[PDB]
Amino acid sequence: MYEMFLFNSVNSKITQNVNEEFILKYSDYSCEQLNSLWKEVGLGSYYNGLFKIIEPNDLKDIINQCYIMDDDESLLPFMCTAFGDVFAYVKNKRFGNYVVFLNIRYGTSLIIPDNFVAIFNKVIPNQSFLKGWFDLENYAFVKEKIGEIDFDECYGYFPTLSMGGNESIDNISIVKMIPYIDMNVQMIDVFERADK
Amino acid sequence: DSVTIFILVIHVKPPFKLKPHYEKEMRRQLKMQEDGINKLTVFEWLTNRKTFREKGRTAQNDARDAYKRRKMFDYMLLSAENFKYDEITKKVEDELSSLAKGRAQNLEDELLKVLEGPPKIDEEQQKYIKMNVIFAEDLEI
Repeated sequence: MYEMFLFNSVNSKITQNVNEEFILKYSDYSCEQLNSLWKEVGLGSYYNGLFKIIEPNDLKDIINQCYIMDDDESLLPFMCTAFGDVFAYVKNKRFGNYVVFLNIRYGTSLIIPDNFVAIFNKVIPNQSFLKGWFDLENYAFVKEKIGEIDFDECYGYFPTLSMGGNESIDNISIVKMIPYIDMNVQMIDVFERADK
Repeated sequence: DSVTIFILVIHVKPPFKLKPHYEKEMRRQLKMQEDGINKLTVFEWLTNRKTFREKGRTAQNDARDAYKRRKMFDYMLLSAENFKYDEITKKVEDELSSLAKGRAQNLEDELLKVLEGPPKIDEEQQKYIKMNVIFAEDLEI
């Protein structure tokens, strides 16, 4: 279902083609549109390193303490940007399931209908939306100046924006993603809704 | 010499907690933050925290956004020529209108309490005090 997603990604780097015992590890927290994605798309870097299909358990413990909505039952992180932002699949039987985009730089949450086909095929390959929804316009620029990242690295601000940092490229440093996101999730209490 | 100096010793409450190579990376990255903060003036840091907090503005709002963003996905899967974010958001927005406090904030408070804690510290003066925060050594296990 994600041909139109995979094609617009130039320079992909699959780090681990996806199993089935892997997919069954998350049956309690996943959904079929995401299980078929793990079937069509393996864990790796996509769209020039901007996007990282991750092992959910790398982050799932970090972010399940995150209050997004009343009656959330589980948050399943399945993707990360090159800045440490987190995409999670959220099970919620009062509101209906949905995807949350957690902007780790601005400490905000974006509620996205759980239409993985729309998300991966028509929102991601659309620069308007990379800018409008995810604030990733300056990815090319940042990489020109700071360098390219591996799969488990990202661009951190030091100090982060939440701890009074500037947001200039002077403060960006390639660092290990998972401890970065952990750090940032411990700084901000509530990821408030993104003015959008 | 002939100078007056304002010298601030704040810890982050609660301390950062932790649950091999991982603890190395986090002490390492917390110090980097800790050092990056102490290079900032009180004035700088607070102008940056104000800038950060002006990002982000509910069951009804999320219900509103639910309806709007579900419509855009409809338009978008239907057509095969992409839409522009600025256009399509305003489109659906007028369709609907036709039927319509953790660690970093504690740090900002701990600090703001110092700056007012007599003698009160003024905005111009803030351009001349260096941050003095310690938190990386407090990493609980």
